[PDB]
Amino acid sequence: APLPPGWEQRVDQHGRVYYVDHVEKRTTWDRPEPLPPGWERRVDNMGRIYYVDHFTRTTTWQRPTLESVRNYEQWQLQRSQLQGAMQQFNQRFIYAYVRDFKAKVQYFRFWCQQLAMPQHIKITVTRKTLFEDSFQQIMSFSPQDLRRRLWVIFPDYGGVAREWFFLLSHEVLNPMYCLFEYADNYCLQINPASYINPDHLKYFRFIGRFIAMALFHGKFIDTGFSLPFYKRILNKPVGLKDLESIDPEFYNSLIWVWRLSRGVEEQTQAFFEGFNEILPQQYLQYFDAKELEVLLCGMQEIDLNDWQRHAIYHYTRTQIMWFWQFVKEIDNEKRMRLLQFVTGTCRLPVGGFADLMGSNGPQKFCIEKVGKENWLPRSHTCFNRLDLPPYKSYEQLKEKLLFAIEETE
Repeated sequence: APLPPGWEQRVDQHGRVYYVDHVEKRTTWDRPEPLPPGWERRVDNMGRIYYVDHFTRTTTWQRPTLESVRNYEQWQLQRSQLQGAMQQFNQRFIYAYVRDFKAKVQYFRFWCQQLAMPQHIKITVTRKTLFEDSFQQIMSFSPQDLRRRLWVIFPDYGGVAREWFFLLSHEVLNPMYCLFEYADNYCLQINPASYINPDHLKYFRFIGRFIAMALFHGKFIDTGFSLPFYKRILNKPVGLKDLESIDPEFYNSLIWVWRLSRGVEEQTQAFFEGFNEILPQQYLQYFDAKELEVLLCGMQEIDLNDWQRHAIYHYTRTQIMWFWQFVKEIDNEKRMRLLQFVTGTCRLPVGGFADLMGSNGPQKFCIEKVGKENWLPRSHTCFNRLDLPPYKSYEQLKEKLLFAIEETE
């Protein structure tokens, strides 16, 4: 198997084979893995080493391997699936029960309007190079300017901006940028190795701007951020329980008796510089993390028939009819809330409740009996599992469940 360009094979005075990298100026005993087809190592203007695929014309600072390429392709599939679900995306909507999301959203709309600057700015991007053009444009403008009316052009403004947010929110996860990773492909995280990208911080600032701009301009994105991510936006405690939402194996190990902030400090700081210069996170604090997710992602009608068709159970379809009564009685927003409580998110797979995914593969919606009646319902979102205590009255199950999903304590 031939050595990549720039490499040489030599033998030392002891007979041991070794390898010289004439480009990086390195020596090593370990034969470098060949690059995958279509990939070429290049040197930029400032002398930095990057890699280019001569079929996608993509580039990366991460030396492409079998794993990195596999991640990239998984992302290609993902991106295409979402993009293909665009029509459904454009149908997403926004606008004792002591939580009033509607009123919060109206207050927030008003707040944005009072900050909105007189029209407008032009953002010029192509579909083929959406990410890079967007980065150059968005970083070229002032925060003030980015609070003006957006005129996005691909060589009615609202639908093209809407589309722009859709598409970019997909592009942002492109593993080639080295910015994000998965804890599975279930839980999105900042990649601790983002450093291999010499410009990672500028890109996180760009993404911060991006997300804040979606919020400010009332546009949905189509990215599967974790609940702790939203919590972090709102300066809310990231506790042990959050670890179950992220890495259930790690949470199990811990539960045998701040690793979700350790590792990505710089990235998170850059992200918030970008975010907070557009829309300071502190003025988002009347929202809770689930509300914030709904605000960024949109609401959707849930198919109750699909939901019921694809649910599994120490109980059966014969106190569960109470649960489904509860689902049918509550409004769209509270169904979104219940969905968040159980699965961790208000976003549904394009295929539906059958295509539901968990922290170690597909895991269908699951309700199981556990606890006493004083017990609040519990959830294990990494397993889409609802811990439903044996309640004796429908009014009690509805009170308890409401109380649970509303997160009253």
